[PDB]
Amino acid sequence: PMTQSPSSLSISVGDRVTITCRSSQYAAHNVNWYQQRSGKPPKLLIYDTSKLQAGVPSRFRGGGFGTEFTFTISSLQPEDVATYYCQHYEFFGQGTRLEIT
Amino acid sequence: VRLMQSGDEVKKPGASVRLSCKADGYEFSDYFLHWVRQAPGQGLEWLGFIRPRLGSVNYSKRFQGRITMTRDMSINTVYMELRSLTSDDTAQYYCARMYDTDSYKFDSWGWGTVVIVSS
Amino acid sequence: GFLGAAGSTMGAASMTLTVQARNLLSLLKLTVWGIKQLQARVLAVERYLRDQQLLGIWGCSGKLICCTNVPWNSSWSNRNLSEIWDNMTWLQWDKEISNYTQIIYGLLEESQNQQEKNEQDLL
Amino acid sequence: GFLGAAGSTMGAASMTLTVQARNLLSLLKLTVWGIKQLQARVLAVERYLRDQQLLGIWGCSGKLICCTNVPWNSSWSNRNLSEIWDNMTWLQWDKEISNYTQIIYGLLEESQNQQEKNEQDLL
Amino acid sequence: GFLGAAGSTMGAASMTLTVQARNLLSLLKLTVWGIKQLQARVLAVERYLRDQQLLGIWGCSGKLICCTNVPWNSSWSNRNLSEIWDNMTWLQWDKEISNYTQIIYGLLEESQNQQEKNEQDLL
Amino acid sequence: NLWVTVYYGVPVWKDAETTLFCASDHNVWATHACVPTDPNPQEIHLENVTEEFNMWKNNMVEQMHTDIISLWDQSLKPCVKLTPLCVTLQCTNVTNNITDDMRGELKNCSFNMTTELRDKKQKVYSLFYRLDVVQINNKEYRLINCNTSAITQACPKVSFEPIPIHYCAPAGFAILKCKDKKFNGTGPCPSVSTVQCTHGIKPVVSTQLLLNGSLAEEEVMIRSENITNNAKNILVQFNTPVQINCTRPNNNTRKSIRIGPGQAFYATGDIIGDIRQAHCNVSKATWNETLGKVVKQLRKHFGNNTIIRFANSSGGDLEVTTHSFNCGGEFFYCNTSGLFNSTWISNDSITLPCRIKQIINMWQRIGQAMYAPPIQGVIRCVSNITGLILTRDGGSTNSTTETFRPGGGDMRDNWRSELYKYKVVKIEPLGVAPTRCKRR
Amino acid sequence: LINCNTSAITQACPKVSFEPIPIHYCAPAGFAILKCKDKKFNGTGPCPSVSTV
Amino acid sequence: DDMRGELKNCSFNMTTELRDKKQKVYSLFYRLDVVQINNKEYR
Ligand SMILES: *[C@@H]1O[C@H](CO)[C@@H](O[C@@H]2O[C@H](CO)[C@@H](O[C@@H]3O[C@H](CO[C@H]4O[C@H](CO)[C@@H](O)[C@H](O)[C@@H]4O)[C@@H](O)[C@H](O[C@H]4O[C@H](CO)[C@@H](O)[C@H](O)[C@@H]4O[C@H]4O[C@H](CO)[C@@H](O)[C@H](O)[C@@H]4O)[C@@H]3O)[C@H](O)[C@H]2NC(C)=O)[C@H](O)[C@H]1NC(C)=O
Ligand SMILES: *[C@@H]1O[C@H](CO)[C@@H](O[C@@H]2O[C@H](CO)[C@@H](O[C@@H]3O[C@H](CO[C@H]4O[C@H](CO)[C@@H](O)[C@H](O)[C@@H]4O)[C@@H](O)[C@H](O[C@H]4O[C@H](CO)[C@@H](O)[C@H](O)[C@@H]4O)[C@@H]3O)[C@H](O)[C@H]2NC(C)=O)[C@H](O)[C@H]1NC(C)=O
Ligand SMILES: *[C@@H]1O[C@H](CO)[C@@H](O[C@@H]2O[C@H](CO)[C@@H](O[C@@H]3O[C@H](CO[C@H]4O[C@H](CO)[C@@H](O)[C@H](O)[C@@H]4O)[C@@H](O)[C@H](O)[C@@H]3O)[C@H](O)[C@H]2NC(C)=O)[C@H](O)[C@H]1NC(C)=O
Ligand SMILES: *[C@@H]1O[C@H](CO)[C@@H](O[C@@H]2O[C@H](CO)[C@@H](O[C@@H]3O[C@H](CO)[C@@H](O)[C@H](O)[C@@H]3O)[C@H](O)[C@H]2NC(C)=O)[C@H](O)[C@H]1NC(C)=O
Ligand SMILES: *[C@@H]1O[C@H](CO)[C@@H](O[C@@H]2O[C@H](CO)[C@@H](O)[C@H](O)[C@H]2NC(C)=O)[C@H](O)[C@H]1NC(C)=O
Ligand SMILES: *[C@@H]1O[C@H](CO)[C@@H](O[C@@H]2O[C@H](CO)[C@@H](O)[C@H](O)[C@H]2NC(C)=O)[C@H](O)[C@H]1NC(C)=O
Ligand SMILES: *[C@@H]1O[C@H](CO)[C@@H](O[C@@H]2O[C@H](CO)[C@@H](O)[C@H](O)[C@H]2NC(C)=O)[C@H](O)[C@H]1NC(C)=O
Ligand SMILES: *[C@@H]1O[C@H](CO)[C@@H](O[C@@H]2O[C@H](CO)[C@@H](O)[C@H](O)[C@H]2NC(C)=O)[C@H](O)[C@H]1NC(C)=O
Ligand SMILES: *[C@@H]1O[C@H](CO)[C@@H](O[C@@H]2O[C@H](CO)[C@@H](O)[C@H](O)[C@H]2NC(C)=O)[C@H](O)[C@H]1NC(C)=O
Ligand SMILES: *[C@@H]1O[C@H](CO)[C@@H](O[C@@H]2O[C@H](CO)[C@@H](O)[C@H](O)[C@H]2NC(C)=O)[C@H](O)[C@H]1NC(C)=O
Ligand SMILES: *[C@@H]1O[C@H](CO)[C@@H](O[C@@H]2O[C@H](CO)[C@@H](O)[C@H](O)[C@H]2NC(C)=O)[C@H](O)[C@H]1NC(C)=O
Ligand SMILES: *[C@@H]1O[C@H](CO)[C@@H](O)[C@H](O)[C@H]1NC(C)=O
Ligand SMILES: *[C@@H]1O[C@H](CO)[C@@H](O)[C@H](O)[C@H]1NC(C)=O
Ligand SMILES: *[C@@H]1O[C@H](CO)[C@@H](O)[C@H](O)[C@H]1NC(C)=O
Ligand SMILES: *[C@@H]1O[C@H](CO)[C@@H](O)[C@H](O)[C@H]1NC(C)=O
Ligand SMILES: *[C@@H]1O[C@H](CO)[C@@H](O)[C@H](O)[C@H]1NC(C)=O
Ligand SMILES: *[C@@H]1O[C@H](CO)[C@@H](O)[C@H](O)[C@H]1NC(C)=O
Repeated sequence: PMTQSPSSLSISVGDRVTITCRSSQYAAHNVNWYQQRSGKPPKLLIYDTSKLQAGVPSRFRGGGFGTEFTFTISSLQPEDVATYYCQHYEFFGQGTRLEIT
Repeated sequence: VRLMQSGDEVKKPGASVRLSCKADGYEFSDYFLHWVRQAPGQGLEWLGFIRPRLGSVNYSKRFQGRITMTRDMSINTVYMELRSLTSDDTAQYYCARMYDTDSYKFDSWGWGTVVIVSS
Repeated sequence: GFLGAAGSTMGAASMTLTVQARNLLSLLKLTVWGIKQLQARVLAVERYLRDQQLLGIWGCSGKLICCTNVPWNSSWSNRNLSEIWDNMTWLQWDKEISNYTQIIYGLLEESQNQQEKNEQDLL
Repeated sequence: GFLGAAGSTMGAASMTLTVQARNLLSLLKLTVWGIKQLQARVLAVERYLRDQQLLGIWGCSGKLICCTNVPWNSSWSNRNLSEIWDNMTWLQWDKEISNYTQIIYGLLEESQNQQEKNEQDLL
Repeated sequence: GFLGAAGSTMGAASMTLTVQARNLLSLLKLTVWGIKQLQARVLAVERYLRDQQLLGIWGCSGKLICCTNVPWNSSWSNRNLSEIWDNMTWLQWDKEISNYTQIIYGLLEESQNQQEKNEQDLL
Repeated sequence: NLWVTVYYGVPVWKDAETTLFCASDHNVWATHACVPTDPNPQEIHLENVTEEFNMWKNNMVEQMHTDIISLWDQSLKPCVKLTPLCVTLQCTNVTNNITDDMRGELKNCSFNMTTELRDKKQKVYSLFYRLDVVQINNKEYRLINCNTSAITQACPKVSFEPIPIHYCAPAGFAILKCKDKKFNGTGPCPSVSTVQCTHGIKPVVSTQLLLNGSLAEEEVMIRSENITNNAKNILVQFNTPVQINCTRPNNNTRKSIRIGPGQAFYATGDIIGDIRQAHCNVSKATWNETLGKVVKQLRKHFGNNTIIRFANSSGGDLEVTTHSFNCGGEFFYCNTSGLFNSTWISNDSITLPCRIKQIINMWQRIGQAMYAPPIQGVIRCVSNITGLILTRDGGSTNSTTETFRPGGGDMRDNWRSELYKYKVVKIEPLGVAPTRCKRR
Repeated sequence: LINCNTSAITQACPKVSFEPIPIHYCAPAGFAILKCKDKKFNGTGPCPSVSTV
Repeated sequence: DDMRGELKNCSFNMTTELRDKKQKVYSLFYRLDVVQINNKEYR
């Protein structure tokens, strides 16, 4: 299972954000990140913690290989307000809510 | 690739609900289909997946016995039936499509079907 | 590159040969395209093998430029060497020797055999 | 036997080459197995022919070990000869030089052509 | 012409070899005759390639008559050279030696490799 | 002074893909068309070599799958198309000498066929298993694969027995075999041996239990691309074989029907004697010992103190819910709930009631059915369960128990248990190396 | 029709001709065909007069 | 006015998946794909 942290954080537009994804079992690189807009179905941005799915802007990036994974969006935008979910195999993680300060 | 689900449902406690998920735009034999439920204000939870190729299923240990997934190749749909509904099953159920067996990649998700279980 | 010296002078064309020598050779489903590809591969292989066999019969295998001990009858060509190698290319040279080529090959192989036998006599 | 010296030292592996050199080449019914056998035969023939053509372009046809006149830029490999030929085999050698092969090949053929022309000048 | 010296003496047959050496190699529709022709072409190509590979392994590529440094055990044949090369042809010669061929071939290749290594030592 | 030197024949290879032909020592698989393998196979052991094998990314398995499908199609092509059979059958239930386990499983269906004459009909009866007929709303039934695919009768002179086939790479290619007896299936293999042909792989078609396979040597092996992943089948290879006895006690009689010029349809006549359910028998003690051995080698990836539970298949078609196989010319679908009904915490035979189908939709291809003709007499079979194809249930609740249920269906997993140790490589006999020599 | 209970009849195709056109069986390269020119050759045994073709 | 009679609503009997049962089904055929036989009868 995942221990994605923090629960939420207030971030100004254009600021760099980081979301740790401390896992409980060896996940290697098979960790993906989903962006769920409020109400809309979740949308997948990063798979294998490095590669970027087509149609997703390059501002999104990921890292980590062991039991710790990081998610960064570099320059935040008003359309980046959503919830972000870790996903190793079947298990998802507690979401991270982005709030504009 | 488009995955259109069924219509928002309301069931009494103890009843069984059969959600559907029609998939089009891709060959309905190569990619597994998962059912991911989300409680209101809670994180995503995985229910189980089905291989449309031969109907092989694999359910989560929490929802095992109460859930059963089938497929219709001609109609091109995946059906999920949940039995013995209780109060906390009020949720939005999604059907995702795994791209590759390794590195579970839920490319396309359905619109969502809220099942409301209440008296 | 390939066939670049086609219009170049006889000597300059003879200077470069590897660039157009490598390109003489380079699942299976029996569809329309698969059978055509198989025929193309077999044809290329057999043409290269025929050319190499002709080269090796004359004792010139592995040599792009190989000399021979056979004489050259003046009937084949009375043109001087300077104009042949300085004001003329390989195409018209083949054109004005073509019908003679067929006999020269024979002389070639004969000489080789004789030479080979001579070697077996000397060594 | 075949590929027996794969883990053996560079010099020892270079000593024995015929045992793994013979095995590089060795009715028709259009069934599932027949087409596979035909493809296998054609593939083996064309691979052997490509290898022999590359050998013969560099003036090394018929020679398992052939020397060349081109220089070796130290950027390709700075490792000493003793450790190369005494504490290491051919596989890891191929891995570290696989990216400089093409240019080397070109140099090879160029020298041969130059070398060939020189005999045509001298002989 | 082709195979004309089959009944001729060993020396006379050895004198002429090119005439029966050239003839060792010389759209697609998968009909009966098309598939038979494709099989024939592939078979001829692979047989010629096998023969040339065997010749080149022994360091005799491009030479119809090639000598070797390996010894000849008297158990293979005690017949004198004069009668072998003057009162008998190639067929019955092949009949009485066909069961010593393989080992001979091995000796051949071994010598070549040794010789090649010696050359790499000397040059 | 140092210069280049080219060596031909150096032992250098790179992983590649090519066509591997067949060698063997009528049949559906064209074993006769295969080249004769050498009586004494030649295998060269390699010293001090490490190669990275990957059974799940192997290409030889895909080529084998394609070859088996192609052989099946080419064996089914020149034989009787059963399009006239897709007609309204008037069926009853057979009740003459049927036990309690086969109540209504067979149907006595009488129907009109075209005879050898175009303008004349023919009222003929036959016996169809309940799985091969669907009701239309004596009653009216129709063959199950009449609204999806065209049935081609399995051709009576061909045999389905898996004759071993050797996959030989062409000249210029070699096959590296991983002789390491502790090779889990994905990673470096210290002990690599070069070969030209495979060890006579039997094209055995089965779903839940690997039959007549190649066994491990040292202990039972658990292979999986990702044990943590729940979408990856877990292959289990036994070190000792577990015998399974298969039987169809019915004494079937084959009856020929002329449905056209030359074309003949082989139906099931009246069964002579007593009608009894086809069944399997596996030694209880041997199966329990093998399951214990599997659990012992299965706790390594999940740690000690964990509960290992084997339950039956969770759902799907009849191919994945039941152990499906083919022997004696007949296809059995055996309910293996008795085998996987155990929990493990840190003479008697398990009898499996099997069902028989004649409309076989092999290779999960919707559009090409297949009618296996009845086999005369009583069919008995003896096989070894070489391995299992398990699947781990997903999710993670408070309990630490793990439940493994039989899987299958994808024959690539079936043929990956024989090609796991093999890899195909292309030789690169040209190599450049420093030397102090120059041409004169 | 006599062949209605044993085989399926395929009509002989009207544009094709059954006249036997002579065909020459040529061996591939690397092979030869020995023809026995002995005019008293009964069919099984040695042939003193052999000609390659 | 430009497509007066160019399309034909043709109803006809087809064999169904069952050999002994028929099926009365309609379709739309362009005028160039049907010729009259001498609603009317076309083929
Ligand atoms: C794992 O591996 C095992 C062993 O390799 C395998 O078990 C074997 O299965 C095969 C299935 O084909 C069995 O072969 C059949 O055996 C029966 C019985 O054989 C015994 O009895 C006969 C006399 O009745 C003896 O002569 C014989 O030596 C045995 O003692 C045979 O009756 C079968 O013959 C028919 O099929 C052959 C192949 O098609 C034909 O060549 C033969 O002529 C028969 O067909 C014809 O005759 C029929 C009756 O007249 C007729 O109805 C047909 O239409 C046709 O005209 C066949 O040989 C073999 O015995 C099994 N061996 C053991 C030890 O059990 C497992 O199946 C395998 N598991 C898998 C693959 O999952
Ligand atoms: C793996 O192992 C499990 C072990 O339980 C099997 O589950 C059993 O499957 C059988 C076969 O389907 C079930 O038997 C059927 O029961 C039906 C009624 O079930 C009701 O009650 C159960 C709880 O007891 C509920 O879960 C269920 O939803 C129903 O409310 C009957 O209607 C069926 O009758 C049919 O067969 C009989 C046979 O004689 C005929 O007479 C009838 O006319 C009709 O055709 C049938 O009896 C059984 O209930 C299941 N058990 C449980 C606990 O659920 C799995 O099937 C097995 N999976 C495999 C082998 O793949
Ligand atoms: C089958 O055998 C394989 C080889 O033994 C197994 O692969 C190894 O599995 C172990 C345990 O699962 C892994 O150990 C972990 O290693 C990481 C560090 O990762 C290292 O390897 C990766 C490979 O990409 C590399 O990129 C990193 O830089 C590291 O060098 C540790 O952080 C963990 O704590 C743990 O020790 C091995 O990494 C892994 N190796 C390889 C090459 O995959 C495989 O798991 C076996 N499969 C089964 C089903 O048993
Ligand atoms: C070919 O014919 C078969 C048999 O008639 C078809 O399978 C059947 O398809 C129907 C739907 O058209 C299924 O009905 C459904 O049953 C479920 C319960 O299982 C019920 O909840 C639904 O409301 C619906 O009524 C039926 O179950 C199914 N039968 C089997 C044995 O699978 C098949 O679809 C046809 N092929 C086609 C149309 O391409
Ligand atoms: C299946 O049904 C057929 C036809 O009803 C049975 O065959 C006939 O059974 C009657 C019984 O009175 C006999 O008189 C006939 O001689 C049988 N043959 C024919 C061609 O009519 C057959 O016995 C049934 N099979 C069962 C019940 O297993
Ligand atoms: C075979 O065809 C015959 C003739 O079409 C069927 O017999 C008819 O069945 C219908 C429906 O029950 C009756 O209305 C007719 O009176 C019957 N005619 C005759 C001459 O019997 C017969 O049922 C068909 N066979 C089967 C098994 O259905
Ligand atoms: C499979 O096992 C069953 C049960 O152990 C065997 O059933 C017995 O079979 C014998 C032989 O016909 C009968 O005399 C007994 O009455 C049967 N007993 C029961 C309880 O069924 C069966 O023979 C075995 N068959 C195979 C092929 O292994
Ligand atoms: C499966 O069947 C085989 C025989 O087909 C059984 O093994 C033989 O059993 C007989 C009878 O006791 C012995 O005489 C033989 O010594 C046994 N071994 C053989 C023939 O190799 C076997 O026990 C059965 N397995 C089951 C029922 O699980
Ligand atoms: C597979 O076999 C198991 C046990 O051998 C069957 O389970 C029994 O099914 C019957 C039929 O409904 C029930 O009456 C019993 O209560 C069940 N017992 C147990 C322990 O599960 C199962 O139904 C079979 N599955 C099939 C035939 O599809
Ligand atoms: C072509 O003709 C068919 C005749 O069946 C028309 O389809 C029917 O039209 C009637 C009109 O009253 C409807 O009641 C039916 O429901 C229709 N369907 C069937 C199956 O009968 C069809 O509309 C015509 N198409 C045209 C004129 O474009
Ligand atoms: C489909 O077949 C039916 C029956 O063969 C046709 O209906 C018949 O039409 C003829 C011609 O007018 C009548 O004499 C019969 O009385 C009709 N029989 C029945 C049962 O209706 C029908 O016309 C066919 N369909 C089409 C489109 O031609
Ligand atoms: C899954 O397997 C692949 C290939 O063997 C490997 O690269 C990856 O690290 C594995 N992941 C886990 C979580 O075991
Ligand atoms: C025939 O068997 C079926 C089950 O396949 C059953 O539903 C039906 O009632 C039976 N009819 C009888 C016994 O008359
Ligand atoms: C699990 O227990 C076995 C003994 O049954 C032991 O050999 C092994 O080291 C244990 N594994 C652990 C403690 O991780
Ligand atoms: C099956 O029936 C045939 C013919 O009656 C008989 O010869 C044979 O012995 C029977 N087999 C069994 C196992 O009863
Ligand atoms: C596998 O089964 C066959 C046939 O029953 C048998 O001959 C063979 O010995 C079995 N395998 C082993 C390892 O015993
Ligand atoms: C139907 O259309 C055709 C032209 O395709 C025409 O000749 C005929 O008169 C029309 N029949 C009517 C309008 O009744």
